[PDB]
Amino acid sequence: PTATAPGGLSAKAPAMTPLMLDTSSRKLVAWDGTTDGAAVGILAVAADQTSTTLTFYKSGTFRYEDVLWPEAASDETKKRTAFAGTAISIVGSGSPKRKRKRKRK
Amino acid sequence: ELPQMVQQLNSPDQQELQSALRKLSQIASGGNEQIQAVIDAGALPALVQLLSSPNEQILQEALWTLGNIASGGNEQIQAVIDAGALPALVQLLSSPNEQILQEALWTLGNIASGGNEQIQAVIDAGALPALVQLLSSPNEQILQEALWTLGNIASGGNEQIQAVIDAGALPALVQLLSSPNEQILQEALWTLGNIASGGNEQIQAVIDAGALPALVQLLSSPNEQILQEALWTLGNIASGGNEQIQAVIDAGALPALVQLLSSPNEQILQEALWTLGNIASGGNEQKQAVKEAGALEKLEQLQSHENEKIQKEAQEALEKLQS
Ligand SMILES: [Ca+2]
Ligand SMILES: [Ca+2]
Ligand SMILES: [Ca+2]
Ligand SMILES: [Ca+2]
Ligand SMILES: [Ca+2]
Ligand SMILES: [Ca+2]
Ligand SMILES: [Ca+2]
Ligand SMILES: [Ca+2]
Repeated sequence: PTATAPGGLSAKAPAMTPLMLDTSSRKLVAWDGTTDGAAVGILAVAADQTSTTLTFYKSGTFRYEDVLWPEAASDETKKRTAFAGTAISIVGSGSPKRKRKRKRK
Repeated sequence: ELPQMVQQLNSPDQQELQSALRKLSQIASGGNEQIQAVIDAGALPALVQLLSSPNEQILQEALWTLGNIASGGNEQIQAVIDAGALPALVQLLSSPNEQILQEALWTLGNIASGGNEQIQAVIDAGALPALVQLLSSPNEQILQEALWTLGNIASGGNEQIQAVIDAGALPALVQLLSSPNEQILQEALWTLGNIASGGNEQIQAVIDAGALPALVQLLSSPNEQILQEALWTLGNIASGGNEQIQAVIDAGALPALVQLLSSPNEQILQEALWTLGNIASGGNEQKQAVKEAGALEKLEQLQSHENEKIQKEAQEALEKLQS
């Protein structure tokens, strides 16, 4: 099941982006990754700054890998506990990175 | 000083052109802030134009400059793309000159180290058909460079991985797992690992290609580098569906994985615990096979390891198994 709400995004946001409430606009924005327990849902359909309405998951069980966590979110447990007070549930993480660059001279 | 050198790249004087090209090559190796200075000076269209040069010395030098610019950030890799480098680079793949060929591969591999849009741009330019053909090359230097770019392409999204599969790269990569050359084997394992990191249809294609028998045999390797890559690939296959998890068990991976839980190598151990943890998250039939292999007592003991990474991976694996 997917819920809808007005969107107040400032940039492009793909599916699986964690959302939070903006107390000023009363609209949903992308979760900063700094406000503990402020995450209200997970974006279901890719949207941006022009999108009026956001389609998001307000309930469900999601893997840690599947969710597109923001850069500012550094703490693993704070990411797991971001959906506190909601019907959302999180699991476990992976290990390395694989984009190889070779600079010479 | 830099915009004078850019104008000098099209100058009729041969000493002026070569000296500017040499100076700009030296700047392009001095970090992203220096790479950006070259880009903002507008050297990119001139460098791309020189890839059509009848002078092999100039072609090589402009190609080397572009390759070092392509080692920069995604905004700098995109600037190389927007300058029309890709059609020229895909043509240099048909070159009988092994020096230009290796340099074109290195540049394409560096472009494929950017984002998904950057990797897609390499694909749209038709780089993949030439790369799959280079996998049959007797030239060990060219083979590795082709395997390296293929791997960086397969490091993108699911559609970028499917583009590698549809190009017919999987049968060659599997045949390359039987290679006595440790460098070619490592690179063939690295590409397969990136292919198995996608979705379930991509993981199935790897299984259909016959990668698992060689992958299981490579777990009895004394080479830590070959071992880590074979493990990482098996772990990524095991992160798929239950039927895919069953293909791993059917090949006889579990006795080798359980034996690897005895390792004092924290790198091999973390990957062995992760691979079993992925197998353990499947159905009842798969869970029973893991218990039958004797993993239960090992996973429980590894929960008392001093290192938090091993401790957490063992805890996660045991949790997924007993739930
Ligand atoms: Ca010539
Ligand atoms: Ca030749
Ligand atoms: Ca040879
Ligand atoms: Ca050898
Ligand atoms: Ca995966
Ligand atoms: Ca060894
Ligand atoms: Ca690895
Ligand atoms: Ca050790």
